[PDB]
Amino acid sequence: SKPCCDQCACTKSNPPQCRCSDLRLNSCHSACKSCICTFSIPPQCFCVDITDFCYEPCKPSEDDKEN
Amino acid sequence: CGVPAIQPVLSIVNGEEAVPGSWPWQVSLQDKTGFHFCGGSLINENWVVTAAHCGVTTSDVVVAGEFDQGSSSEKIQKLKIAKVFKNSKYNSLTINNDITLLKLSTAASFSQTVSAVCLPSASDDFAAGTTCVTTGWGLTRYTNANTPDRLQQASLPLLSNTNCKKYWGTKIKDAMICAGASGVSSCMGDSGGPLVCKKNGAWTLVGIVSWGSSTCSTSTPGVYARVTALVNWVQQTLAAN
Repeated sequence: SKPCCDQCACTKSNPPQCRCSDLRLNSCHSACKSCICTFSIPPQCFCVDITDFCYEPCKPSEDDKEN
Repeated sequence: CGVPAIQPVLSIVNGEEAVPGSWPWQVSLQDKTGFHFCGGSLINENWVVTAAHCGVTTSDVVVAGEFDQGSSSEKIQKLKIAKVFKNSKYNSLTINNDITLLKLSTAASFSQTVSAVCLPSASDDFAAGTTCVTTGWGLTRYTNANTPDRLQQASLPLLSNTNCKKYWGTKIKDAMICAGASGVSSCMGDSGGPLVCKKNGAWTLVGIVSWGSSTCSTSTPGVYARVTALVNWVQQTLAAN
């Protein structure tokens, strides 16, 4: 499954450095390097990575059909 | 409280089986299908403490007195939940203040295998480096699709929040306490259960299993809800209800 992150909290920096807050069950983002999870079933997981870029916001923009 | 009728023997990933009945406050949280998804601790005959993130509702059942969840011959108590008190300060994104109280609809019947853990005072000082114990039915291996049937245990040290931040950075809040990174780890299915330290000979609830490495790495610390930072809210919730 290809990368994507809805909420991307980029911060004060140049180049940028960003942080995703998306909650995912079972596991993180396939390209997450450091993932944390609650120890429940199903586990609630978050990516704690810090990249200088955001992945496409998972959800489509749904704004290209109506003139 | 905190004095088990059956004495635990200490020599969860890389843990060991508990002596049966030796953690008498450990309860199982199970949905309507009988599936264990979280743990909890009895603090008296009428209340259980667990993690907020577990999402327990009144349709879940508290199971007390189990050692082997695959057994049908143990004398276990299946306790309905009358009311859920999820700490309103719990933040599902930061996972901070991760505590929930369950009011049982009928009182538990204490015995050799069912009793209460002690609660600390908000001022208690549990020193970094103390060896404590955590128990639960969580995965014994991250690759597993199968929790263990028998209650597991592990000994592990407490960290200072300063040292814990060296692993997890700004994720660590004052209402959190870390333990482990020592060859053992809590893992999926352990959430809500106890991290206990023996204070004046009595096992005392210092932490609630919360979160950690997504693969239950035994070289990173587990993060627990810090009970000293939440126990006045626990005591006041009980006094009001």
